[PDB]
Amino acid sequence: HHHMLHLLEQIRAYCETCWEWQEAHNPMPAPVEHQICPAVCVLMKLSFDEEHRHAMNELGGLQAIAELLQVDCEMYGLTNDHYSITLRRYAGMALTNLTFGDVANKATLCSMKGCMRALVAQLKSESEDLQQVIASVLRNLSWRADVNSKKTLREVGSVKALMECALEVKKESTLKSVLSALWNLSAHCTENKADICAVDGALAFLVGTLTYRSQTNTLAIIESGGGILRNVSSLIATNEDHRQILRENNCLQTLLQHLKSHSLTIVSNACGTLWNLSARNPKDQEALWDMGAVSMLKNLIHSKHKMIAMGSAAALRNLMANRPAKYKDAN
Amino acid sequence: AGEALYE
Repeated sequence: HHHMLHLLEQIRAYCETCWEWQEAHNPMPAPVEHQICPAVCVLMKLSFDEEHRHAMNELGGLQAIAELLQVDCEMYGLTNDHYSITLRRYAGMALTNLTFGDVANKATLCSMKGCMRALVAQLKSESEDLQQVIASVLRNLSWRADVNSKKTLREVGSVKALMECALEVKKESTLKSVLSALWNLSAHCTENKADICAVDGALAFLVGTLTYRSQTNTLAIIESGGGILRNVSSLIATNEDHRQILRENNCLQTLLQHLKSHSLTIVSNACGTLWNLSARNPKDQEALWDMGAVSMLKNLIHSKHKMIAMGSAAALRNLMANRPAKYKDAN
Repeated sequence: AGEALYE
């Protein structure tokens, strides 16, 4: 922990020098000249171990690493070299580890507005790996966020930023971290739901995540995508254009198939989504009747899982109360 | 989604 103490001192000294240069507005500090990259690299590596994290937190390590990330982004923006990219990656990983399950760390980082804007800005980085790193931070920050944190996460545009990011990512690891953060953020409030739905191509994209073929034998993408979809389905139900996007990307059939998943998360997400979409739309009700939704949902009403039991029963009630004309023996 | 250490 003498070592950790020395690394954090180097970082704080460098930041002070940066803040001094900013306040003057004596050449512009460059991270390479103070060997910042090895310093953060080492702290990042230590941060995977829980006992080292506790040592790091005694030294205000989260605050110092965040301050470094912020001042580099401010100084060099996204018109920056690989040393700076590397630095932000290793810083971001440390912040991910340090915010995991830590009430105080999450609240501190979300109160750092400048640092928050800087994180969001990195979702446009040329390093897609850096994007994944930032989305991992935002994922943790958005889990069990207090009132002030939720407000800041919204006000710095994290949701639109993450949704836009998702549309351009080429790699599954990036998509996983980006969707996981969106899933958490989509639960915070109604404006977040609206902002997700307002991004052009987002609904079609989320529908596509419902049948993602993970080459790592995992359900993470389908879970987070279906989770986002379930959280925004309340608003989608009010908008006929948005319902139509879902229809023409085969959302309804896929959701029925989700009802049979071994993942309770997938079944719960599907029940929640079907609950909302089965409300007040004759044509979606009719489509769901035609695909045998009624018996499918009836099979879940006695679930142990409270959201599957209430969602399945609510969707079933919407269908049972609106038996289509053609079903009435006929006519 | 929950939260996680960096992966």
